[PDB]
Amino acid sequence: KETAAAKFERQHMDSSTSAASSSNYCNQMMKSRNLTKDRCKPVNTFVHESLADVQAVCSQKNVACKNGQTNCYQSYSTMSITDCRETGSSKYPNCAYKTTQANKHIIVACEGNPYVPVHFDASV
Amino acid sequence: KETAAAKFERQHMDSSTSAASSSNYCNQMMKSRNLTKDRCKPVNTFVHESLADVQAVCSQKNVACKNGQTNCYQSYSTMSITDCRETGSSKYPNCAYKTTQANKHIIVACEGNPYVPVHFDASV
Repeated sequence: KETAAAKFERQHMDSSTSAASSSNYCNQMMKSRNLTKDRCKPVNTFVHESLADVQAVCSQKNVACKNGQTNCYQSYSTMSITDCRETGSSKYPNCAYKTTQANKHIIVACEGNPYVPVHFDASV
Repeated sequence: KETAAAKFERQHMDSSTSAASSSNYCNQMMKSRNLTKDRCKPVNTFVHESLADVQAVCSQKNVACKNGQTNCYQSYSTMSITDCRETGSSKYPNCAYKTTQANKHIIVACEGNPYVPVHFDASV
């Protein structure tokens, strides 16, 4: 079992590239980050900034999460991100994803000591 | 009680302006669209395009919703939107919102005949 922080890293962090490298980026990343094992994870965002910069969001703008929790934080600056969403004829175990690159603020829920991201809520 | 389509219009449509008019836009709009009556709605997005253009998204890119439903659609083009999120010392009945303007693709769930938006899923 993963810690919540490590799960966030596995699902949402890609500091190895400044942006999605091709239209196949999501197909590749959803598979290699183990998000297509038991089901096709329907929606998932990757962040192309340093882990330090993403962790730093937990000390930025405190805002509500979509579910009403009060431990969400919005990045002061925009960040390079990639949205991955099931599309076309995606059907487990043949998952297929649309890759959409953007530059947006991210909103994450933070927990723990150290206080780090544990859930990706949205991007603006 | 509202139809799902009318609720979407009340919560998410603002064709009267090309973008949020001030930092107080969300405070004003969340109140006047009756989203602060029983609770402070934590998060809500307004779309500044014509109703026709937003309805048209139901005939655009079919993608998964965050919850795994298959009736979501992503706009081919970006749209002017405003994200409203509770912030600071927001506490019912004294709701307070952060206003964040952006240009992004929208993702909506569609239902019915006519097939129209009934839920705002996310923006990319």
